[PDB]
Amino acid sequence: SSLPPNALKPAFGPPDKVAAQKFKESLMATEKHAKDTSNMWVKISVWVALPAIALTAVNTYFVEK
Amino acid sequence: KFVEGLSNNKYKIITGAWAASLYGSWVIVNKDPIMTKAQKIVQARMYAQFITVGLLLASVGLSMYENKLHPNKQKVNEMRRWENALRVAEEEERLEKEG
Repeated sequence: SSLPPNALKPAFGPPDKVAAQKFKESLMATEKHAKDTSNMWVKISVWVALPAIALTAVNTYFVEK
Repeated sequence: KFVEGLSNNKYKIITGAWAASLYGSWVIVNKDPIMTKAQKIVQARMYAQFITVGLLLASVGLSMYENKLHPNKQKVNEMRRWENALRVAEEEERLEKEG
């Protein structure tokens, strides 16, 4: 239905910028660092937090009695 | 014997140590150039508040380390103020009578 002649011409240019491909490959570096720093923080939790909660629980049970 | 002067300011040292603790945790965690700003800020805040509430009980042990050296306070400073309040009345009305 009578397209203007600027219809099927391209619109965005050269799609191989090194910036966005290194962005896509840094999308693996964030996942690797997350898989390190979640293991680190769950070790922090099960070593540091739970004995403190247990000691504070026996203290608060004694004084709650 | 230094416990008097730098346990009178407990809640100045605790608050300044909290601010310095968040600063010295933030400058450590921000050197890792991979994370979001928000995750760095919340991890620094967690480390800071942990060391701060850990120091809050050290000041309790220090507080009874002061309390053996000055027994039953808040009630015998009041009577020192009362002695200075009775001397200021007697010194004044004796010169009111003979002046």
